[PDB]
Amino acid sequence: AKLHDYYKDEVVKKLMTEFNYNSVMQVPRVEKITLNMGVGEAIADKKLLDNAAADLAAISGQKPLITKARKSVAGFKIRQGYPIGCKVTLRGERMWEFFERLITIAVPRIRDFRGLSAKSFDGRGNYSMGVREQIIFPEIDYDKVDRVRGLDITITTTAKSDEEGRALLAAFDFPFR
Amino acid sequence: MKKDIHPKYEEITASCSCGNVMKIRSTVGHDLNLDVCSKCHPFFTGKQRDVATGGRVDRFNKRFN
RNA sequence: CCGACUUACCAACCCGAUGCAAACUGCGAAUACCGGAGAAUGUUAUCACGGGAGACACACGGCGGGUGCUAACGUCCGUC
RNA sequence: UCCUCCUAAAGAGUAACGGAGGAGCACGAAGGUUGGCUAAUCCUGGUCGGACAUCAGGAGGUUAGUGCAAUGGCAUAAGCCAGCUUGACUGCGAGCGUGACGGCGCGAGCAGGUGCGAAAGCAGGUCAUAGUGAUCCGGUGGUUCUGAAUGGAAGGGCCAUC
RNA sequence: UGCCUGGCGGCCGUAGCGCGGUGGUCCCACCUGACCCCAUGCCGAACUCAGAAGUGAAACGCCGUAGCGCCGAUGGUAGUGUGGGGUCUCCCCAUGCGAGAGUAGGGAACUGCCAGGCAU
RNA sequence: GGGGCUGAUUCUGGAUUCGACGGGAUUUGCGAAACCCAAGGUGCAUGCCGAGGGGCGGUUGGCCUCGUAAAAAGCCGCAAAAAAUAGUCGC
RNA sequence: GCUGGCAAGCGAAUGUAAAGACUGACUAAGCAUGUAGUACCGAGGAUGUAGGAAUUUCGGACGCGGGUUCAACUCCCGCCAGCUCCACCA
Ligand SMILES: [Mg+2]
Ligand SMILES: [Mg+2]
Ligand SMILES: [Mg+2]
Ligand SMILES: [Mg+2]
Ligand SMILES: [Mg+2]
Ligand SMILES: [Mg+2]
Ligand SMILES: [Mg+2]
Ligand SMILES: [Mg+2]
Ligand SMILES: [Mg+2]
Ligand SMILES: [Mg+2]
Ligand SMILES: [Mg+2]
Ligand SMILES: [Mg+2]
Ligand SMILES: [Mg+2]
Ligand SMILES: [Mg+2]
Ligand SMILES: [Mg+2]
Ligand SMILES: [Mg+2]
Ligand SMILES: [Mg+2]
Ligand SMILES: [Mg+2]
Ligand SMILES: [Mg+2]
Ligand SMILES: [Mg+2]
Ligand SMILES: [Mg+2]
Ligand SMILES: [Mg+2]
Ligand SMILES: [Zn+2]
Repeated sequence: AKLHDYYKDEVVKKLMTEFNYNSVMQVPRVEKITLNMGVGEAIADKKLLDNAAADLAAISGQKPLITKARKSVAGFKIRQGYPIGCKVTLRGERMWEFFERLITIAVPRIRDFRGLSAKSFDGRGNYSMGVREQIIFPEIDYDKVDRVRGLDITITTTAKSDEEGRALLAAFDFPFR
Repeated sequence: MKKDIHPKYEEITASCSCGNVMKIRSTVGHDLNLDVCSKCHPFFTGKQRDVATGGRVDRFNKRFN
């Protein structure tokens, strides 16, 4: 939580005078960070689920929760209860620890990094953005991986509005356009 | 956090090709000794020039007019 | 020609009105039925048991109906 | 043969070769207890991923779901998960409902021994209603019995069951 | 004795939504961090166990708003139990019972226990 | 005017027609219609009445014009009046 | 540049026109419109969704009102079209 303890007071001071706040609790905050290894085409072989649950564990040290379907969409011929993907959610200390790694060490392994989209807000400004590979993270190398799968990161914040969330992220020095 | 089901998560050093060697916490194990990073990427700290009208290099204008 | 444009045409949700439903009810009567209290009246007319039967082919009208053609001195149900 | 809705006239019941659909099962968990939880649909953002999945937020509140056809119910949830277990026990049973009858169903509580819950308490199957067949004749195991002179046995009766 | 707060109930659609802005001396919430003893079929999102740095920002609660949802008269109408009738697939009269919807209007809840914090 | 069997290559609820031909979405270059602009050049136009157009006639009347209106030419019709069409098959 | 004008010449030693005010009718023309930006498109500023690439279903098991479906031509009704039975006694 190095970035947390360093930037909390600074972003509070900035945002209070920017948005005419009147309390410390009114500043937009950070709730959680979520990431799902959406492995869909894995019905034939379950080994893809294990590979996803190992790659996500390597990316963020935890045990990914193997998610189950709840609708059984016939467009892909699936039945509810079958494992589809795995999600990992981080709160507080782990959230901040993964945030600095996704902020600092995210560029070298990715190509054509000309910034990130500024309109990735779900109305309330929760910043769901996706990456197309896993070797982007320093933990995972390319020699030990067989398949290539991405991530569906989502940094869920307490910001009331999309512009407040954007100001939140800009103060956290995230590479927008 | 639960019991020993999750992998080890300790501080691991990381040194780039510039002046920033971080001590963030990661489960990679061996030290990174990585390459160009956010503080030195050409995205906002160098070589902002692109192919936006460079034009063919003219060598014909070296003999006469 | 892009079609200027509406060519007695059709056109998802959303709202504003207008109707229908035995298998629709956010509501909802009279009557029908049970129980509690009270006077008056009725040859106990009420219930239980025993002896003896008869009978299980009904029809019409009034009322609410299915079926039929809201046709039949047609047929099927409930009350008198 | 049995069940759900209407005709069925606001208690019960009520017919037709009337109008509409199902049942001749499944489950040692799909039961019991405790703890916890709340959708269908639609909108926005996001890597393959698409009218469709797996994610984050919002509109909406049962318009979802009940192992099944329909009706009546379910938020304390009867709807969905997790831990322990077999009350899906034995003998009774005040009372009541429904049938001409054989019958069928609800049921507080008692005795013995259990399961869950710290405890108060709950459990005599499954949200309820279809999932079913009298008697005779025989089969299987036990029997506090009967044993045609005696002692057994054969056989019969009794209990469970085919 | 009057202010508001907390807990348990009665009353469960005039008792509920939308809008305006207040509440902290008390109580509640947000929150700090967490090896315990507990917890996530991943994370203190929920249970919790150690507390008061800050805030009433979200909640919670309070005061007015007629934009809604609702409660809804009188009168009238439909229906009908009895008796008596017509032109009888339906209707009339003498009688009592008299709906539903829609008008006039009402309305921004009352109320019982303790448990404290307030002036008295 | 009424019953029974077929409308199944599967009866047993999950065929990529393997392919060409519609349609979707993902990863690439660009053309004010896949872009939003007057700034370098510093010329004589936006629009204002526009003339009837290849051999013939014509399009929102301006894609072609200029001096005070006329030839109109960048497209469309006449027009390209090679569309006469597998293999075998008589003098 | 002819040049008013002098310094360092002449043969062994001689090229040679330029964009900075626009104050104003704010050229004309059909009055207007721009006095260096308008009429003009272009990098003089730029930043965007037509079509070229690879993955999928859609056809074809039908003539069709539906319905159970996550879903089928393959499951249960009714609309037709084929095979077959009866349509008889007074
Ligand atoms: Mg009745
Ligand atoms: Mg008698
Ligand atoms: Mg008798
Ligand atoms: Mg009889
Ligand atoms: Mg008889
Ligand atoms: Mg008779
Ligand atoms: Mg009779
Ligand atoms: Mg009668
Ligand atoms: Mg009649
Ligand atoms: Mg008659
Ligand atoms: Mg007769
Ligand atoms: Mg009845
Ligand atoms: Mg419970
Ligand atoms: Mg115990
Ligand atoms: Mg049931
Ligand atoms: Mg017999
Ligand atoms: Mg003997
Ligand atoms: Mg024996
Ligand atoms: Mg507030
Ligand atoms: Mg009245
Ligand atoms: Mg009324
Ligand atoms: Mg009213
Ligand atoms: Zn670096």
